[PDB]
Amino acid sequence: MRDLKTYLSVAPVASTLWFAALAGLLIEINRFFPDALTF
Amino acid sequence: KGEWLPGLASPGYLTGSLPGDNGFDPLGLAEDPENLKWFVQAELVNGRWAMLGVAGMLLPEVFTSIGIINVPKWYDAGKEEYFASSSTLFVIEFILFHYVEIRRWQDIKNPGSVNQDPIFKQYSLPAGEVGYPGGIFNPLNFAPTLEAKEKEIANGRLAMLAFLGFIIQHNVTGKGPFDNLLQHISDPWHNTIVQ
Amino acid sequence: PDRPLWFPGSTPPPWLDGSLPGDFGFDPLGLGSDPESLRWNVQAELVHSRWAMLGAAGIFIPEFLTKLGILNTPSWYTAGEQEYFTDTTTLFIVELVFIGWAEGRRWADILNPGCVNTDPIFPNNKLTGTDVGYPGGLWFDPLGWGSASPQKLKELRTKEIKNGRLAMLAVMGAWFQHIYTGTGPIDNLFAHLADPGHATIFAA
Amino acid sequence: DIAGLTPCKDSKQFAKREKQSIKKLESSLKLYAPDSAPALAINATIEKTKRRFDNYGKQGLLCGADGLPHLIVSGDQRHWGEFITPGILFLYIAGWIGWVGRSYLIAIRDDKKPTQKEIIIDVPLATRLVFRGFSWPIAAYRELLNGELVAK
Ligand code: CLA
Ligand SMILES: CC(/C=C/C=C(C)/C=C/[C@@]12O[C@]1(C)C[C@@H](O)CC2(C)C)=C\C=C\C=C(C)\C=C\C=C(C)\C=C\[C@@]12O[C@]1(C)C[C@@H](O)CC2(C)C
Ligand SMILES: CC(/C=C/C=C(C)/C=C/[C@@]12O[C@]1(C)C[C@@H](O)CC2(C)C)=C\C=C\C=C(C)\C=C\C=C(C)\C=C\[C@@]12O[C@]1(C)C[C@@H](O)CC2(C)C
Ligand SMILES: CC1=C[C@H](O)CC(C)(C)[C@H]1/C=C/C(C)=C/C=C/C(C)=C/C=C/C=C(C)/C=C/C=C(C)/C=C/C1=C(C)C[C@H](O)CC1(C)C
Ligand SMILES: CC1=C(/C=C/C(C)=C/C=C/C(C)=C\C=C\C=C(C)\C=C\C=C(C)\C=C\C2=C(C)CCCC2(C)C)C(C)(C)CCC1
Repeated sequence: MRDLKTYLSVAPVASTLWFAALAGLLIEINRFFPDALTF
Repeated sequence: KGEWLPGLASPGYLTGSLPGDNGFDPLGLAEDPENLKWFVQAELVNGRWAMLGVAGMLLPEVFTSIGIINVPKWYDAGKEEYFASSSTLFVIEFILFHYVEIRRWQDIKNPGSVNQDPIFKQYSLPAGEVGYPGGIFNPLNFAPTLEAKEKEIANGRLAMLAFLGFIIQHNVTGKGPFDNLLQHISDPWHNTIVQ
Repeated sequence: PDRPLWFPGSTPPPWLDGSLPGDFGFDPLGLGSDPESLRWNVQAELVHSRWAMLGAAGIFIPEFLTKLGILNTPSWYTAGEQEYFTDTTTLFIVELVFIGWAEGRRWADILNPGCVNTDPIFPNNKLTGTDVGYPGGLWFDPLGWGSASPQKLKELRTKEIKNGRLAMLAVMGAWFQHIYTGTGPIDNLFAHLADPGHATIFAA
Repeated sequence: DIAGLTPCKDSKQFAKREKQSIKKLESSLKLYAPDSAPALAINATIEKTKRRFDNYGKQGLLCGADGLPHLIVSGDQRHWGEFITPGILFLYIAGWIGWVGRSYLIAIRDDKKPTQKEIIIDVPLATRLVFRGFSWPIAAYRELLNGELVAK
């Protein structure tokens, strides 16, 4: 379990989770406030 | 000294020495001691101006509503006509603050270095703490006690929050702060962030 | 330490002694192997149990009386979508400030076990619990039934966690039945009591 | 107006473009039954198209002869939403990322085997530094003033 938590922290795994979370956030901002060119 | 969050470890640079220490710096803005020194003065001066402004914004509206005076709303008073042009007022406000604030500045950089009158060189502030000049700025000679400083800071933090409210409440309701309160007292469960 | 296990003949995990209430040796994924996590999961199980029981009795009993006539309470699944004295979104704000405060102090008690047993406005009032999760005092154990011998506290808390576990499967069943069938829970039970061998999860 | 442009709210080619665009989607719309899922979807695109064009007109965007919005980044105060304002937001976030990134390399630089926390993130440490970014302008300015930011 602690071995698993170490693996889940390895560069690639932490990157997909980080960027997945990022992509979801940016997608939903674009679903709620689409087509923003100003600001 | 106090705990803004019961049971939460205070930052270690918040040691119970400053009036208003309730352990509140969760974002660590003030860990560097020189930031802490500067933010103490910045909290005092923002809180003192908020207290003057919030009083100047709320209380005149209360006394018009009563009918003892009739003054413009705070967000309208700039429009009014005064004996001098508003650009004239600004230039003298700039020049007078420029002098007075550089002087406040010198005392932060170099405490005590600017306590004496530069013209009538026989007058002087007595030695004291930065942000608390005393002397002629305390003509009623109130003791600048820990309790007084803590009340000063509590009132300043509340006025700063209230000013934040006046600003957001006005750009949302178009009316004024005592108006928002009277309207809210009417039937509270329906006019409470329904705008 | 020699207790009945969720899997007779199997070997319980090393992190589960039997000193916890409701310890039957069940954690095949090691979600509680780390002691720091096992203490957090105990608190999480305790509050999930206590909310599920309030929720179960709050959907099973009121729906049980409206299926008759003693009550007229609408469907538990739709009670939220209907309108009340103020709008639902004002009730949610009042809920957060009120539940967040109660949750905040519970949170502080989990992370710092003794810090919030005293009333902040009237410091005379105090809670009496000794263990995290069982605050005691007049507001949560006015009868004193929470302070007993550790033998009775083991059973009483095992009754607590068992009733909470069953309630969790029940509430989750009520949510799932209402979506697969098309009515309330009391309807599902009678339908299955009308014909046990056919009125089940199968329709085809 | 600025640079010989005209407000998109007054621009004829801007209005033409919205019209040609809706007509394009309506040519597809007419293929499907009005309750159908494609009809709802094409209609959703159409409303979004209409929201977009009115939004650009109401925000003060200038348009060229092409009927397209053209951004004014010179500093002119009627157009801060086109560069200054989203740009301040970018620099605030970008500095947050970099300041947090440096905090982590500094936090682990004196560790035993430092490259170990570079290929296996010490997530607990990172959750503790992630909010140092909120105040990077003050923290970075402070490390400058007292010799901590740059090496000699
Ligand atoms: C802590 C992170 C960090 C920081 C503060 C900087 C800072 C800087 N870089 Mg560098 N860089 C980084 C990571 C970082 N870099 C990485 C990962 C790479 C490999 C792709 C590079 C490759 C790179 C090149 C090729 C150049 C710079 C240059 C520069 C300087 C100018 C700004 C620039 O061009 O950004 C450019 C940034 C990039 C090209 C990519 C970096 C962006 C990543 C996403 C940020 C780091 C994320 C990191 C994983 C955070 C984890 C923290 C977490 C554990 C808490 C400035 C000193 C330039 C320079 O020397 O000018 C003087 C230059 O020529 N950098
Ligand atoms: C200056 C003050 C307002 C003064 C306004 C006065 C002069 C108004 C004057 C006038 O009205 C009159 C009389 C007449 C009117 O006709 C015209 C005007 C001209 C309008 C507001 C400051 C307002 C000050 C604001 C509200 C400060 C709030 C910042 C707080 C919340 C920071 C919280 C935390 O920062 C900590 C402390 C540490 C971190 O770890 C965590 C976080 C959360 C970041
Ligand atoms: C069951 C679920 C938890 C199940 C998790 C279990 C299985 C996990 C098992 C394992 O992890 C272990 C142990 C060990 C691992 O090695 C293996 C696995 C297998 C991973 C919690 C549900 C928890 C469900 C609880 C919290 C829900 C409470 C809901 C209340 C508030 C509802 C109130 C209302 O219903 C009323 C009363 C009236 C209505 O009209 C209105 C509303 C508002 C709907
Ligand atoms: C130093 C000197 C020296 C000598 O020797 C002596 C002497 C003279 C004593 C001294 C002086 C001092 C003085 C100046 C003081 C002043 C103070 C004041 C200003 C305060 C205010 C203070 C201020 C305050 C707090 C403020 C508060 C505010 C409030 C909360 C508000 C609330 C509001 C809100 C938001 C909104 C709504 O809609 C309305 C209301 C509800 C209304
Ligand atoms: C205004 C304007 C403009 C202009 C601009 C300019 C011109 C600018 C310049 C600028 C400059 C000319 C700059 C310089 C700089 C220098 C240097 C020297 C820097 C450095 C930096 C640093 C050092 C950093 C650090 C950091 C931080 C802070 C955080 C993150 C991380 C790091 C570490 C990176 C325009 C027109 C566009 C538009 C409008 C407005």
